[PDB]
Amino acid sequence: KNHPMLMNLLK
Amino acid sequence: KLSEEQQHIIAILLDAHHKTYDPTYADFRDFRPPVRMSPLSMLPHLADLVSYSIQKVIGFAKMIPGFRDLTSDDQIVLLKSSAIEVIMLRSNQSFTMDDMSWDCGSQDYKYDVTDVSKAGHTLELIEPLIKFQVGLKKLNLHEEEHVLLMAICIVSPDRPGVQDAKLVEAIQDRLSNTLQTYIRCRHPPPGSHQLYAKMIQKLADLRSLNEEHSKQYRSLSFQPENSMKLTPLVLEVFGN
Ligand SMILES: CCC(O)(CC)CS[C@@H](C)C1=CC[C@H]2/C(=C/C=C3C[C@@H](O)C(=CCO)[C@H](O)C3)CCC[C@]12C
Repeated sequence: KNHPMLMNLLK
Repeated sequence: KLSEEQQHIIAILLDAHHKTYDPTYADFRDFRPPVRMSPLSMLPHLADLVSYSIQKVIGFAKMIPGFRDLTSDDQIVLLKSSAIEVIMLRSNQSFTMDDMSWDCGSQDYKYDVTDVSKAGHTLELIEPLIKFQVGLKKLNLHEEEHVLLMAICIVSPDRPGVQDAKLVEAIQDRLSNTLQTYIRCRHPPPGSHQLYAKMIQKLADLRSLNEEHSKQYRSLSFQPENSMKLTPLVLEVFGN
């Protein structure tokens, strides 16, 4: 939640 | 005693590590230049180091057998809480006891106590962090045990906010058993003595270090002037 970049790096 | 699956898990984690840790430290030239004179003069440089390091830990985490089977939300929680711990662990590879500093290729990229001080941290963290590095180094882990410890650290069921802790616990256990069995077969005595128990204890030290780091991070991140010097990723993962 609220984690755009960490979500993107996890593919 | 090492099954085929466990020899596979170790092959995966070794490769995953080698693809996410460059021992030539070539990328360090991309980070903001380190300043040694000057309050928080090392903050911009080490902030970038950590931000870079968070990316690499994520790359390693994705390749941990079973990690993918988890929900994205549990993936997020595990990384967000383990990130600083895994960076402290993986940093042991550049840490030399010859002078108690992280030696990353050159003098400019060699970091010691005073450098961390000029990053905004007190001795209340720095001393036990070095103590940790020294105690971990003296274990002389096989690189196989090194990568297993980081994976086991990342997949901890007890992290606050985890949902399917059962699945997380089943991923970690399969990793624990792989480590325990590896120590028996591949790590000869006496260096294998209590080796697993001592490694798990390091996960305990990391919990304490994490707890202390967060405390000091919030104090530093409280002043927007310091928060500016960080990166968007570091802010997203370490909290806003
Ligand atoms: C700047 C403030 C902040 O709290 C948060 C952004 C970090 S300071 C302190 C807590 C800390 C932890 C890891 C330590 C260190 C890590 C060293 C690494 C070098 C290398 O081994 C490495 C990767 C090679 O690419 C690791 O990922 C990180 C040594 C210096 C000090 C470092 C950064």
